Amino acid sequence: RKQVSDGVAHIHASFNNTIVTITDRQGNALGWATAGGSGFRGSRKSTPFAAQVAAERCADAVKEYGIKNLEVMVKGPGPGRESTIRALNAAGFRITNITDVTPIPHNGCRPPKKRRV
Amino acid sequence: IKVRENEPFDVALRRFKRSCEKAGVLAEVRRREFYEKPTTERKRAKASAVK
Amino acid sequence: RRRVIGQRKILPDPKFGSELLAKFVNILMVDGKKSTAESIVYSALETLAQRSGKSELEAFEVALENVRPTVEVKSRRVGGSTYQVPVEVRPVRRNALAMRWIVEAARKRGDKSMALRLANELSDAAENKGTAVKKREDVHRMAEANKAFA
RNA sequence: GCUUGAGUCUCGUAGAGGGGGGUAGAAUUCCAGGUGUAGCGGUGAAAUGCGUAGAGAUCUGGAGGAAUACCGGUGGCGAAGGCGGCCCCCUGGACGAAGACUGACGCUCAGGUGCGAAAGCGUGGGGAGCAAACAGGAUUAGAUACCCUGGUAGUCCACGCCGUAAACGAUGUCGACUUGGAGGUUGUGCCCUUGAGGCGUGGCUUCCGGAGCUAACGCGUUAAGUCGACCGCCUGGGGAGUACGGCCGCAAGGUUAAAACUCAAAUGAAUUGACGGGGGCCCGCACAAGCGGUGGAGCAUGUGGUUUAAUUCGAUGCAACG
Repeated sequence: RKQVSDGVAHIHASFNNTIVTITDRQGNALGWATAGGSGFRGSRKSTPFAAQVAAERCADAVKEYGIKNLEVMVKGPGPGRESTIRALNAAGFRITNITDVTPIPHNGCRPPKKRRV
Repeated sequence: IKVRENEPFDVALRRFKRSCEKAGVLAEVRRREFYEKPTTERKRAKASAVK
Repeated sequence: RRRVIGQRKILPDPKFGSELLAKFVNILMVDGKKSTAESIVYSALETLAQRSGKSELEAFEVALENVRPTVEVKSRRVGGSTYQVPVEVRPVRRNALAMRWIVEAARKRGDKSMALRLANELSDAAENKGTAVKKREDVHRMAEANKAFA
């Protein structure tokens, strides 16, 4: 029912996971997939191969809308951050825009200590 | 960054664009901040440069 | 070690000639008995030869060059993996793995004579069934399902 | 009396100086609404936890608190503690540059007064994130921890209070002097300023090093050098920076501060070796990679234990155990 030829390909390059979500141009979600559906655990979640697995699942769930332009929103570290880009393109999308919205500390929150070992 | 390719390719590289962000900017903030610690280590690099 | 390993000459089959067929004698050497080995080889060859087309060299050769792996998994802490990472092996070690597995597979048969055992097993190598094949289907299953660099 | 000490005045210089008041954007969070769907989150693996009551992600709107990415640097400023977006207002200190006055008015300081990070305590606000505490989960044999998921106080603000910190350049303060190198920063005079620059002269500031000093490490013109002035302190370690008392504090305790007893050292710096689940490097069937064993079974053979009048004696981690 949406169909506008363009949409942001949002990618959340999590350092612990990788989510891939294709949103509308107007920020209205259309599809998503992740490492957990790919069938991974651990830090294996976060690899180039695994990112393909999700980037491509997601493609079957958004292609029938007719989207084929990208506005890449690389967000966070997390390997496999460009597997996804390349994957999309290499599957009936086209690149247009590489954009950054990424949270940047100004230390508006206080970071935890995490694992100190 | 919001730098972008000018013609549509995967030849054009986006790990260029990790020039200004994630460059002391991320991938080391997830730890608590102490005023002593980043101040101290800087003084290691100027014995380096002169020597 | 200093330098890298050398190669060591091995003689091919005399009656039909295939290095690879002779590397199958090597794999079937237990007790050191090459003599009692040279029996079984032809013994399994004929079984193959009747039932199957191609050459008699490609009753073994081809049939095996599709149930040999192309990935072996070891592991090391280099890459930042604690996990078993795929390794595309040299084509010669491809063989060695399968040949070995096929031979374990005919001492798991009590189907009388290491001829008739190992024979019917290799006939099912072209038919792509038999627990010899399924070892590949466990390695490559792990590696591609749980890829962690390469 | 004199001016070169000190000090003021003058004219400027730069700066996260301070305090109060304004204010911005990013980010995180929550709340609201939309979209969208079966997982999210976490880890070394996991589980607790959070998901179809529709989360996570994504967008849109709103609210709030705290902190200011970059800047940003042994960079700068402050007596020290210490101080980071941005602006305003009130205001402090330093410095430099001319001259000019004052006329030793100074230095330091027991007592005393003042400033004092953080935590903490009282009263009222405020509450995002993190997080003592606290509760699960995990690890371990245990685990009141490290580790994960949460989360209260607290952190934040106003006001008062306590006054401690390996309060650190571990160097009292001030002054006076004594080889130098390279760098930082910040003024100023001068040079076809005919260079983005060249020579001077100061202020503050780092790294290196000569002499010298020191036990050495090093310190090295901003000294631990060479001097002085005054003060503070120390006088074996443990006992013990505790007790007892006094003093201060709302309290916590701070502040002052022992003695008995007890030991023959305690301690510093450096050398050598050794070790390090330190680092860098490099090897060996050390491992990986393979192939075969042993331990299962019986027997041979040695030993231990036990028994026997004696089970001759020695060997005991590898490096005793055909």
